[PDB]
Order: sequence, then C-alpha cells, then structure tokens
Amino acid sequence: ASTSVKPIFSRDMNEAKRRVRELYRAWYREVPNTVHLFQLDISVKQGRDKVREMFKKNAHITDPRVVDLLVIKGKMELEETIKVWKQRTHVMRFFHETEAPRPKDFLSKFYVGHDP
Amino acid sequence: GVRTSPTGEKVTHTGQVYDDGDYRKVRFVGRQKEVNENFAIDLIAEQPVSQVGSRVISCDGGGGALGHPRVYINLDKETKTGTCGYCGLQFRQQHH
Amino acid sequence: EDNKQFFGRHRWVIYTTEMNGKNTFWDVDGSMVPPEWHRWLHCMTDDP
Amino acid sequence: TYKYVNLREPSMDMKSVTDRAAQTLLWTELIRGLGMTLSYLFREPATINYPFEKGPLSPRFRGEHALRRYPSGEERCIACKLCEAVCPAQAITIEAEPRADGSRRTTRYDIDMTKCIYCGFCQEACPVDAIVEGPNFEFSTETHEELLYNKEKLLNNGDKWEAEIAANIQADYLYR
Amino acid sequence: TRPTVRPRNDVAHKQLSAFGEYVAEILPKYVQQVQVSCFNELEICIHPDGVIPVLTFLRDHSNAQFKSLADLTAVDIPTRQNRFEIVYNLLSLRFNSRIRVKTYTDELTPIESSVPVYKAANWYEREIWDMFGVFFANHPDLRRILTDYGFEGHPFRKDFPLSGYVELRYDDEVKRVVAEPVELAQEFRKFDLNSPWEAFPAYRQPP
Amino acid sequence: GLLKKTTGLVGLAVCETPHERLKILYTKILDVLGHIPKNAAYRKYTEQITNEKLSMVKAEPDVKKLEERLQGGQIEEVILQAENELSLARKMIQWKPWEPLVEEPPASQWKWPI
Amino acid sequence: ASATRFIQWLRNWASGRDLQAKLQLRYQEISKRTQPPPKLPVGPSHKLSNNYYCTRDGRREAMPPSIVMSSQEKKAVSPAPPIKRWELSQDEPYL
Amino acid sequence: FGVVFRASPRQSDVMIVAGTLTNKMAPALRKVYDQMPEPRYVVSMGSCANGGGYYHYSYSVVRGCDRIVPVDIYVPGCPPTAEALLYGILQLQKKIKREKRLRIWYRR
Amino acid sequence: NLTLNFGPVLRLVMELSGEMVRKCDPHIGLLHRGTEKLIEYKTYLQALPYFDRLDYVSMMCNEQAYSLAVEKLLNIRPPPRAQWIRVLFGEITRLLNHIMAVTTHALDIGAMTPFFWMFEEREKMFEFYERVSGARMHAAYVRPGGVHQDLPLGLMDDIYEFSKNFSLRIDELEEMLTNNRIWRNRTVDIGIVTAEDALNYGFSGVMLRGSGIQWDLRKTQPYDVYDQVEFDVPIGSRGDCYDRYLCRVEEMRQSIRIISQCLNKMPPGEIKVDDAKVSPPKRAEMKTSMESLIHHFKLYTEGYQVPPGATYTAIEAPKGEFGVYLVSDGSSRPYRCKIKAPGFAHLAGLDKMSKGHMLADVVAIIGTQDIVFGEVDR
Amino acid sequence: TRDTQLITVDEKLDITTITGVPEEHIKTRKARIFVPARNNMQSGVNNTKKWKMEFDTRERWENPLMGWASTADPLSNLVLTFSTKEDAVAFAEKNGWSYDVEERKVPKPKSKSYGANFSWNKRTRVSTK
Amino acid sequence: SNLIEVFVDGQSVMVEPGTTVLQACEKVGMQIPRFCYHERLSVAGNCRMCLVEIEKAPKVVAACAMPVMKGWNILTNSEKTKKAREGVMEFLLANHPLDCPICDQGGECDLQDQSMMFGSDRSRFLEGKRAVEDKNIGPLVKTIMTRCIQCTRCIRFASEIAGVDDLGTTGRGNDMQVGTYIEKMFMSELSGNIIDICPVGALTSKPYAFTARPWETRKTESIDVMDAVGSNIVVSTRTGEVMRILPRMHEDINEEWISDKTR
Ligand code: SF4
Ligand code: SF4
Ligand code: SF4
Ligand code: SF4
Ligand code: SF4
Ligand code: FES
Ligand SMILES: [K+]
Ligand SMILES: [Zn+2]
Repeated sequence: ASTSVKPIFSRDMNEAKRRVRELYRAWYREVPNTVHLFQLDISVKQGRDKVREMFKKNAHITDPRVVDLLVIKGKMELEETIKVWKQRTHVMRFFHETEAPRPKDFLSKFYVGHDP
Repeated sequence: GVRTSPTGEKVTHTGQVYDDGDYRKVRFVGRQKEVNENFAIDLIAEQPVSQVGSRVISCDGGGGALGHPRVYINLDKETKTGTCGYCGLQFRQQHH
Repeated sequence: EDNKQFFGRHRWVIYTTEMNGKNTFWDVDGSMVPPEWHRWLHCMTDDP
Repeated sequence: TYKYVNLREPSMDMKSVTDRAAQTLLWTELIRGLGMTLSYLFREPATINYPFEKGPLSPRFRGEHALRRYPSGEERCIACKLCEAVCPAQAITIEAEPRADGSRRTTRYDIDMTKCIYCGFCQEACPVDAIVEGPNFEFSTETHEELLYNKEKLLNNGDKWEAEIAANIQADYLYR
Repeated sequence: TRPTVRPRNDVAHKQLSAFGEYVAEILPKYVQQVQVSCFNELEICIHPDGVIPVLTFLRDHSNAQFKSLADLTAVDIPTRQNRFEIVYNLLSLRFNSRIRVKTYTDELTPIESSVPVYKAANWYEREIWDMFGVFFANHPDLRRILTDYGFEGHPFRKDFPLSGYVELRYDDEVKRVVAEPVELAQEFRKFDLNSPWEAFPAYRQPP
Repeated sequence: GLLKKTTGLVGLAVCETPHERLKILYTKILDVLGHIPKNAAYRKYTEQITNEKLSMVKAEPDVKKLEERLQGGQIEEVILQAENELSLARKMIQWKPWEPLVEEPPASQWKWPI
Repeated sequence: ASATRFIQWLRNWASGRDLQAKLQLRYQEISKRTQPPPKLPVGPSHKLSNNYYCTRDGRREAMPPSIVMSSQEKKAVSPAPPIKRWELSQDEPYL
Repeated sequence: FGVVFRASPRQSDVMIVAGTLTNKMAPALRKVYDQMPEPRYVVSMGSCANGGGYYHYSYSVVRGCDRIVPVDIYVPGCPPTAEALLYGILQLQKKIKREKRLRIWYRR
Repeated sequence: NLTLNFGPVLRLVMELSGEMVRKCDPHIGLLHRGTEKLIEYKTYLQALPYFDRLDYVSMMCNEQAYSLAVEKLLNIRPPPRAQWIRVLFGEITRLLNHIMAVTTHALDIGAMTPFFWMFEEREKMFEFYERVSGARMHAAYVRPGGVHQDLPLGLMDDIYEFSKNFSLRIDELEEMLTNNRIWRNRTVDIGIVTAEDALNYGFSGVMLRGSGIQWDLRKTQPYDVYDQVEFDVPIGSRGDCYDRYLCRVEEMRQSIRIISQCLNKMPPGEIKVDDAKVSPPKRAEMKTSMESLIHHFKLYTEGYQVPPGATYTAIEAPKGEFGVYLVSDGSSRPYRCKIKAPGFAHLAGLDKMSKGHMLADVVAIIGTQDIVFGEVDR
Repeated sequence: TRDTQLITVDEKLDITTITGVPEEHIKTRKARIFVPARNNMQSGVNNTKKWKMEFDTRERWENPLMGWASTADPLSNLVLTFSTKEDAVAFAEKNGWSYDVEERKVPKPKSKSYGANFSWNKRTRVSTK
Repeated sequence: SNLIEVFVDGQSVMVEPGTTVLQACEKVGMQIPRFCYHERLSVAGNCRMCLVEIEKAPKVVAACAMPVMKGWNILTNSEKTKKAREGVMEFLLANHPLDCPICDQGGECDLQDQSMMFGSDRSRFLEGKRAVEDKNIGPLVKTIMTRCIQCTRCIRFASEIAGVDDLGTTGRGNDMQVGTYIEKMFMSELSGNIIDICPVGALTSKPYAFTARPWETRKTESIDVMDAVGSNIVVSTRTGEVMRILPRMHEDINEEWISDKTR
C-alpha cells in the first residue's frame, strides 16, 4: 500500500533504538580520546554533554527510517573523528565559541532587528 | 566642473559628497578621494548645434561601426533642438 | 630596438631616472610606460 | 588506424646482445643525456629582461576594465545594464537616473575586480563600446579595497588609457 | 542542404528503437518506459528494484556488452514525490553505442549499490550521497567525498541555498578557523530571465 | 595456424584450444537456458544468438577466419564473453525478469518538463 | 642565431642533430604585428529573398523523445552493428 | 631575481596563494602560514584568492584568502599573466625596501 | 601498519607495511567549488567560462564538450570553418596538456630539466590562445554555434612556424627519458592495469590504450571534422606507466600531424552559426538593423532558450573521455549540468594500481593518470 | 509484486532533522505557495503556468564600503517550481515550513465581438477606429 | 447545449458561439501572437500579427476578430501561419528605432519577445527610417512616439475604460500619428494605465525612467492602501529599494488596473 516502504536498516522503532544506543556508547567512549588527540581546551564532561545534547534535539523522531539516517550520519561523524580526518577546527564547530548568544526573548529581538 | 563642499571634499559628477558629520570620510584621511575631473554633462554642452536641411537627420555617433546604433531624429519642433538619445549631439532645422 | 634579436628581446625601454617627482634611478616599474608606448613595447603594433 | 608503441622484440644475435651489454656496462645511453644538456648550455636562453622587456601581446588582450567617451567628451555609457546582465561573475553593479539635462546615464558603475573573471563578455555585450578591457595588466594593489572600482576609477582609466584603447579597437573592430 | 540545422540520422534512430524494445521484452519485470530522443539517445526507465538485474544484463549480455560506466549522477526534481532521478550512462565498445538507464528514489528509500556490476560506481555513489543524500545499500565505504568534514546538508538539492548556511573565517581569539552564519556584503542578485512567450510549441503541455 | 604470441590485451592470456573451449561454453549456456520458461524472451533471444556462434565454431577450423565470422575481436575476447553470458544466464534464473512489472511509477514520474 | 660557427658545431654534435635549422627562438620569420585590415565573409543566411526563418529554424525542429514503449520468430538485435576492427598503420606500424 | 622556484615551507619567506581556497582547505593553509618563520609575506594571486572570483557565491569557497591569512600584495586577473605575477613580486620587493624596522626600534 | 596522512591539493591517507603500500585512500574535495550548482544559476553563455576552469590544462577542449552538448540540444550545426578552428585548437590544446603531463610527471620523479625546455613551447602556444581570444588560458573562445571571433591575419603562418620545429623538441625530451635506464626503472612494470579492470573501473584515454584496448572517441564517435583528418592511435602492450608515457609522447606527434592538415584544409566562411537567435550578430549589423539589435539585446540578457531534453555528450579530451550530462527545462538556464571528469574515475582506481608497490611509486602512478583536481572536484 | 521486503510506517513524512537546515530557518520562516501573477507590461502568459514557493523577505542593508545591498538571509534567493498546488504543499510539509497557499487566478472568459463597435442603439459603439 | 465543435491543430474543443479564433486557441493552452488586441478593450484587428491559417481556407484570418465556425481546423503552427507572422513582424520593425538599450521597455517588451519567438532574425530593410515628433501629455506618462507601432490600445483605453476621448490618430498612411493634436495633458485618475497596455516603449512611466531593468527586480505581491478598493499590486524592488508599483490581475476588485495614486 501507500504506507509500505523499504527499510534502511531497521524494520521498527525497537530495532532502530538499538542502533541509537550502540552509537551513543561508541560516541561516549571516544570523547576522552578525542579531547586528548586534538588537544582540546574543553573538559571531558562538557564534551559528553554535547554528545548528549545532539542525541536529545532529535529525540522526538518516530519514523524508523529517519532514525536510521540519523544513525548513519552519526557513524560517519564518529568515523571522521576517530580516524583524525577532522582537525581541531572541525571538532570545535559543535560549540560555537565565536558567535555571541542570540537572545530568545521578544523584547531583546525587538530592539536589535526585524527578525522574529 | 568639480565643485567643493564647505568642508572641502570634492563633489563628484553624480552629485555625491559626504555630509559634515558622516564618519565614512575617515577613509580619505591619509589618502585621497578619486573624482574624475571631466564632467560629461559639461563637455557635451560645449559642442555646437548642427544645422541640417531636412526634417529627419540620422546620428550614429561618428565613426561608423565604432559609434552607437543609428537613430533618426525628428526636427519638426522649432522651439527646441533635436538631441541624439545615445551621444547628446544636438541638431536644428535650417529656417524651418 | 634591435631586430636581429629574437622575438621578445627585440624591443626594450630604459626607464627615466625621475618621473612625476619620484626618484626612479633604482626603483623602476613596468607601469611607468605611457599608453602610446605601451602598445609598441608589448608588440601590439609595429609602428611606434 | 593505430600503432604499437612498445611491441618490438630485441634481437638475440650475439652482436646485439653485446651491444646491449656495452650499453649497460659503459653507460652509453646515460651519456647521450649528458650530451643533450651540454647542448642547451651553449644555446642562448629564452629569458627576457623584464621589466625593461615585455612579453608580446595582441590587440584582443583582456586587461583592466575601463569606461570610454565619445570624441566630444560625453560618456558612451547609457546605463542599459546589458553588461551587468551578462557578467558571469556578477561583478558589475549599476544604478542610473535621468541626468540634469535629461540624458540617460549611470549614477553608479562599480566592478568588483576580485569577482571579475576577466572574460570580456561585457565589452562584447555593450552596444556603444563604453565598457572595455584595456591593455593594462600591471595594477596589483596592497589592499583588497583598491580592487573595488567605482565609476570614477573606471572613467579615470578611460581617460588614462584612451590613446591605447582606441588604437586596439581600431585594429580589431573588423573581426567583431 | 540546410547549413545551420543539425542533420538527422534516421538509421541510428531506428537501431536504438529496436534495441529498446529488445531490452523491454527481456526485462519486463523492471522496465517501465523506453524512449529515444530526437538526437538518438536511448533511455531505459526502470523500477529501482531492477538496478542490479538491468545493469548486469546490459553489461554481460552478448548483444549489449555495455562494459563501461561513463557516468552515474542524480537530478533533483522537487515536484515529484520521488524527487531524485538516478541516471546511469553506459558505453559499449563492442557495438560502439551508449545507453542511459534512469530510476528514482526519495530522501529515505535506499538504492542498491551497483558496485558489484561496475567498480567505477564506488565514488560516483559517494558523490550522489554527499551532494544529494541518497543512500546506497551495501556500499563498501559510504561517506562524504566532496564536502567539508562535518558539513550539514546536501548542497545539490534544489532547496539548498547557493551560498549555504555557514562561512569560514580565522578568529584570532581562539586561534583557529571558525564557522559562522553566512553574511554576504553583496547579496546574490536573482535575475528573472524567462520570457513570457512560449518558445517551443512542440513541447506544449496539455492545459 | 601458428598460435599467436599474445592477444594484445593485458591480462587476457592466449588460448591454445579456442574451438574446444567455445564448444563447451556455448553448449553449457544452452543447458542453463533449458531451466528458463519457453516463453521468456531471454530464452528465445539467447538461444538464437548462441546457436549462431556455435554454428560458426563447428563450421570453420581456421582461427583467423573464425574471428572475422564472429566479429568479436580476438578469439580470447569471444571466449571471455561466452563466460560472461554463462554467468548472466545463471543469475537471470534467480531474478526472473520475464515476470510482469513489479510496480507502476507515480502518475507523473517520467514527465519532463515538470 | 648569433652563436659562432664553433659553438654551433659543439651544440650540434653534443645533441646529435642540426639545431640551427629548427631554433626554439623566434627571429624574423613570424608574422608582422601590424596586419592589413580584414574583410570577413557573411554566412549562408545573408540573403534578401528566399530566406524565411521558418525554413532554417533548427530549434523548432527538435521534438520530444519518441516513446517506443510505456507502461501507461523475431530476430535478436544489438544497439548497432559490431565495431569494425582497426587496421594497422601504413605510416609507422611499430614505433 | 633571486626568487627560487620552490622552497620548503620552513625555509620560505613568502607564500603565494594561487587558486581557489575552499572551506575544506582553509585550516590547512592557516597551519602552513603559522609555521612560516618570520619575516613572512603573503601574495594573493588571482580573483579566487582575492575575493572568491567566479565562485564567490558558492557554499564551499572562502571569499578571499584574506579572511584566513593577512595579505601583502593582491594580483588581479583570472589568471594573472606570468608577467602580471612577476610585476607583483617586484612590487613586494619594493615594499620590503620601504620597511623601517630599525628606525621604529631606534625611535621607540 | 604505519598510517601516514600526506596532507596538502591532494590528501593521501596511506597504510604502509614497511616500504610497501597496503592501502591508498585519496581524500579529495580540497578544490570543490560547487561548479555544477553555480551553473544552474547562469544562462548557457554565462556557464561557458566555468568549463575553462575544470581541466585548466586543456581549456579549449572543455569548451568544445560543452558546446557540442548545447548544440545537440539546440539542434544546430556550427559552420565548417568553425569546426576546423575547433579541431585545430583542440590539438594545440592536446599538446599543451601532454607537455604538462609528461614533464610534470618527470619533474615529480626527479627529472627537472625537460620541464623548462617544453614550458617555453607552452609559452608560445599560450600566444596562439591570446591572439584569438585575448586570454592566455581561459579563452572562452569555443561557444555553442562556433567560435567567438575569426582567426586574425598572420596567425596560421605563426602556427606553421611553431609546428615545424616541435618534433625536434619532442625528440630532445625522448633523448632524456625514453632510453634512460633510470626513467625506465621508475615506470616499467609500475601500475599495471589489465584491460578488463580498466574497462570496469571506468578508465578512458591512455588508461585504456596503455592496456591494449583499441578505443578513441575521435575515431569511433567522431565530432566536428575529426573524420576528415588522418592520424594514428598509439596503443600500449604492458599496461604500465612506461607504455602510457609512450602513448602520450606519440599522441603529441600525431597532434602535430593533425595540425598540419588543419592548416592546409582550413576553409573559408563564417565562424559562428548564421542564426541570430543562437549566435549574436556582428557589431556592424547590431548598430544598423532593428532585428539585430533586438537579438543582440536578448542574447546577452536572457540568452537563447534550449528545448527541453537531456544529453550526454563526450569527447576525447587529452585526459580522457570528458563529457557532460546536460538537462534543459526549456528556459535559458540549465536545469542540471553533471560533469564527467575522466580523472575522477582514474583517481578512484589509484588504490588498485598501488597494490604491491612502494611509497615512491605512488608519485609515478598519480603522474601517469594525469590528474588535475579542477575536474576531479568541480 | 515486489520481492523486496517492505515495512509499515504510519507517520507524516518529516525530514527536518536530516536536511542540515539550521533550526532558525525551519521554524521562523513563512513559505508562500502561489502562481506568479502575469507581468502587466507584457501580454505573454507563459510565466503563469507553474506554482512557485518562495520565502518571506528579510532585511537588506547598505554595505558601508560600497553601498551594496547586504543580506544575512540564506533563503532570500530560493524559489522552487512545482507542477501543482498539492505537490508544492507536500514539499513544504515534509521540510517543516509554515506556508500560505494562494488560489490560482485565471482570467475570466470574455465575450468579444468586433461587430459591437458599430452598434445601432447600444452604447458599445466606438467613436474612433 | 449550444457549444459548437472547432479544432485547434486537430484537437477538439467545444466553444460557445461568438467565440473568436484567438479565444478558441486559448482553451488548448496556445496563445496567438497579438499587439493590438487586449481582452478588456474593444477589438481592432489592425496589427495583423494574429493571422492564422484555417485549414482549406486560402486566406489567413485575424484570429482576434474572426468568430470561429463549426468544424474549422485552426492551424496555429503551419508554414502559412508562420510566414504570415514574419512578414508582419518585418513591417513592424522596418521603421522602429534602434532604441532598445536606451528604452525603458527593454527586457519586458512584447515587440522584442515576439520578434525573438515568431519573427525573423535579420533585416532586409535598406532604407531610411521614420522619425516622429514627441508629445507632452503630462508629468506621469513620458512619450517617445517614434517607438509607437500604431496599435491604438491607448486610444481605446482612454475612450472606453477611462471615458476621456482625448487620444486619437491624426494624419494618414505611414505618417499617421497617435496623440492629442493640440497641446493637452492626459490627466485622468486612470491615466497611468496606458503605460502598461502600450506594448512598446512609446509610453513609459516618467518617474520610473531609467532607474531599473525588468530582469533585476524582485516582485512582491501585496495590496494597495491608498483607498478602500483593495487593489492588488506587485511591488518591484531592487537591492532593498522600492522601484515601481504595478497592477496585479484580480477579476473582482481592479481587473488589471490601478489609479495614479496607487501607481
Ligand atoms: S570581463 Fe567578464 S567578469 Fe570582468 S566585468 Fe566583464 S563580464 Fe564581468
Ligand atoms: S557599459 Fe555598455 S553595456 Fe554596460 S550599461 Fe553602459 S552602455 Fe550598457
Ligand atoms: S585562473 Fe581564475 S578561476 Fe582559476 S584559480 Fe586563478 S582566479 Fe580562480
Ligand atoms: S519598444 Fe521594445 S523593440 Fe522598441 S526600442 Fe523599446 S525595447 Fe526595443
Ligand atoms: S502609443 Fe502604445 S498603446 Fe498607443 S498606439 Fe502606440 S504602441 Fe499602441
Ligand atoms: S491582435 Fe489581431 S490584428 Fe492585432
Ligand atoms: K509601455
Ligand atoms: Zn548620436
């Protein structure tokens, strides 16, 4: 029917969620090695917080196929970090250290510009 | 026809000049403001009006293929000269 | 000019030692050639 | 049709095998290479004495953009924006209005010479030979802002290079 | 003759038409449409399930021997529900002919990797993944090939902005190259060039 | 004729018994085609071309003359293609292309321009 | 060209070839840099009659692709006849 | 002129950025610059390195190498002729000739 | 094993086992500029200069590939003189690329002197480009419909004078490389490709002819006036770097052979299609005729509309089969322009060709593939 | 009759997390799905055939150095073409953009008659021709 | 129930009696070329650019004014129809001035576009062109009347839509001129609309003169607030500046017109 579609890897959320945890464990265990090889100025705890935050923003997904892609992309990101294909600049682009915070309240937006 | 503003900055042929309180004048400190000295509006006024003996004259700017597209100018109106739309040259009809 | 030299070395300019109030005895620049001679010096024409 | 580059069988007769033995032991073919570079030592070098000598160019050479005038001093540009619409690098910015005497002229004509790809399409598209690429190729600057030309810089180039632009156009206008 | 018009080759149009029916008869399970353009180029439009069967037949069959994969690319048409069109350009040195094979997929449906058939598809599929976001199943090594490490988005999608979302810059405070939201000193000037008058009546679509 | 020294193609070795190699391969292709339904187009077309090539092998002893008859380049290139045809026919049995179309496209999938 | 006869012999012998016949430096055998003005020809469509554009319009003779098959006994065929075998060069078959 | 054809980065005095600087290549170029012993100069050659040129509006092009490293001479062209680049090297030599490192030190 | 990240525009991530190469993984994209996405925002004439800058050693052979594709969709035919100019400068360009390929390859493995001898010849061939277009490299001279301008008087005599002496220049290059045992040691039996692997890995050009495959698009699928010239296709026998080096050096000799015939058989006529809805009119008639000015105005603002369709047009560029898959939607801007760079498939096979070789052989293998990263990355 | 094993997925298609778009440009934007109005300067109707999707205009300011128009909006130049209204809404919904759909405006069929220019009694008679 | 059957290139289309050949071709998506016909003005039939071949009929018929008959087959793309369009285009451009680069209509001119699509690609006119004196009809509409192709749209719009019978044709033959004869200003609350209907650069917006080209403007569809009608407009902007205001078709509010204040 219309709702019948090929799976990427997972046939339902339960199988997809397994791959999410397997990815989280791989990421969780590479922050100390990443913070060491790249000689980052951040701590391991805040490096693991960023991993947690990335896994949290897209936590409302219910389509098994979308989850597979998010894990496929997540593994590609992990492979680049482990292989040291990335450099110190690429690892630190998750932290946005150079752009001032954009205020989220209505009044603060109203003073600075026309954007909502 | 370069005029100078009260502060001293040259006015360009487009009429551009920074006001007195404009901070952008700081780019010319230690440097200069490049202003072309030959104002086109003034040089095309110096050209004499051409007296032709027909109602319609054609201008191609001079030089044949090196000029501008050839256009025909109507000279029936005796209260003004017929100006070429591309090059500004003026024409008049002899005693009519 | 020396037309017995091979193409490229058959024309050259010895720059002035003073141009527009600047001492160019040792400091010479390729942009000091005026446009009329620029054409002849770069072989865009045969007529100086 | 085709040919084989490396499909020859070396002779095995005793003379040929000894000719190859002499080449290996006595380095004969390595000594031809020495002869070919000793030849070049006694050839006149191809170097020219820049900046006193210049590399040859042609009237079509595409160099620094410039804005031209009619023989009367009037600008040739009538703010049509065909050059702006064809610039592949979108390096031309034009604004226009009715001049004080009613003429159709630009109030802005900028070329970002760091966006320009020096392709000459603008001078192809101009119906009045206003914007051209002159013969100049020595205008390197020490700051990025000196390469953002406005209408004054381009008009100054035209007055500065008209004597040479006009003769280059006269030499090549019959091919275009 | 007519000096300014491209001469037709009706012999090559006939031959490619016959071979198109040949392929449509031998693989009815996948072939969905066969067409020959006015300049004699054969296109076989297939179901995505037939990527390996159809390509293998064209590579190995004695009357096809399409042993070169000239190119493999994708085209993004957002108006279709299967927005991506996967295109295979094959060459046959035996019969001195070319054939084009087309299929389709969407942002989520995998396509089968044709690496087992043509080894040349290894990098072409990575470029399709990198630039369009089409996932190829059973690819030996699938990852970005052209985009910067950690690049977000797929640039060749029709909805991806031309200048992207981030630009790089060296920050002296942190002593490294950083990425920030893109701000252009001069915005790209969008020209609307289309003429309001129909150019080619032969391609008019029904009302 | 005297056996050639090389086929000219790197990695393609010279075959010393081309006729016997082609008879086996062609006869083996026909045997595999017997497992395909009679109405399948792949059966009808592959048997037709295979028989023509097999007829030429049995009808011409000279290798150079056989190569011109078959129009497949060096005889070693004909043998390699017969090996590719044989591996293709085996795989078609698993694919079963002769079946009806798996699915239809959406209404305007192959419409150009949009 | 300004080299003396002696150095000419030395360069020639070391190379093994007569270099003075083919010098890599261009002397006065190249075209003059000021040429006479041209007068280029016109194309086949420069006519005053019998030149309607509907009879020489290539773009409007393009047609949409022919649909040989769609989803909305006989002899087997190949895309084209087998490629004819190449012939060895008569100019220099073996380098 | 004394300008060797190609020196190793650790023996080099001037860096010629000749071509398009993409985002993927930007950190590599900065690292080579940071490892150049001083005095060090940068020559931006062509429109791509000057301001992005033909690819100014691309998602993967640094809009001018002068966002990554400081630039001493900009050479316009696409490409600048070999003579135009040479005119830019001779302008860098004239720029070194105008330095006053010891005068500034003396008057400090 | 030892992992070396040979950073830079090529980044090789090799896995060495002693002195042998166990795995070569080219990391590319250091010159990816989004050319294909930019072309979608340009008219067809505006997208032409983008093709000079893909294989920037064979500039006027890239333009011809694009022009043949747009002409195929336009259903027009460039005039006969324009096709002889396009075949004359196609072979001058092939000399430019093969000088850059052989000599840079030689310079990489130590031989630095032939680079300077032949780059004087390149300097004289850059003058032919500058006398027809005004640019030394990125001419933008070959266009859909023909060429921009006609050859200036005196050029063909200058091409003849250059072509007389060029065989002697190749003979001097061969006195340094062909028989030199050190050069043969660096190239013979290095990077061997079997004819079947070469076809399946998408190779083209001398990457096939070096392995004995008899294929050349100039003879099997001729374009322009290549069917009216006589030349030979050099074929290798071992599939190695040395045979590929001999194919390239022999192709330069055949290019001089073709240039000799273009100069003699150059016909008269116009140099762009006499159809002012595709090719702009002469400036002389753009300034006198109303129709001409209208067509000049619209060809330089909107451009010519191309009928809807899709073509894969390919040529035998010096690097190999260069083609474009060009999709038209009926408007004046391309819908899709996929570029098939021959080096993209070649460099993908570097890993296979490097198996069982030492680290210093990887430099010779990359040279024999004739890789330019303008076309690999696009 | 596909051999490939399919699965059931009953949820609205949504790809916002796998497109790489910053969250600021998915939630704050306002798509507009419309058929472009005819350019009133011309009578051609060949630009009113397809549906377009464009986004809400944002700030453009004057560049201090040259007076050029600057922008910080990555979607300012983005325009998409769709065959029908439905397949344009479908694209917006899966990308997460809020949208406004404007119904196509087709010219009303007119009753035209040349003879009415010379009417005996009615007011349609023309004074000049 | 009264629909008759007519064919357009063989395709059957049912049309109410009184439908013209042009209208019947618009029911199959074909737009016949036109200069003098405007669907909101009275039919004129004097540009002859709409001539189309009726199958079996020796003479081409003005599609804008010819009521279609039962069973007619309208050959909109035959050799006879295409040769009729090139002849008429050749006559329109014979005296037209080489003004495109200085003409505000360039890039959105129906004479340009239809010349590219239906006219020839070169000229055989070897004579001198006609030049025409200019008329000052107020501060809102600039008139360069050498660009006029004598289509009479302005005359009909003023007479029928605006109710001002001040425009007309004085003279005869090739010297026929459109204007007011006397020195008079066409000052009407709907006067600015003659700029739009005029297919050429003869009538242009004087405030807008020379400021922009059509291809570089961004078009925003919004509403007018100068009055309570709610006229639909398009606001043309370039580089963040407002350049001009154009009408937008709404059949129930303003058709395709706007007032001078709105414009
Ligand atoms: S030469 Fe090319 S890039 Fe430079 S301004 Fe002219 S059109 Fe633009
Ligand atoms: S320079 Fe030429 S093309 Fe550009 S706006 Fe001026 S007249 Fe038009
Ligand atoms: S030649 Fe032009 S396009 Fe190529 S790198 Fe240099 S500036 Fe960029
Ligand atoms: S009205 Fe049209 S054709 Fe006439 S000059 Fe103006 S733009 Fe050109
Ligand atoms: S001025 Fe314009 S609307 Fe009036 S008759 Fe002339 S072309 Fe037609
Ligand atoms: S539109 Fe019919 S004659 Fe003018
Ligand atoms: K108008
Ligand atoms: Zn004039």
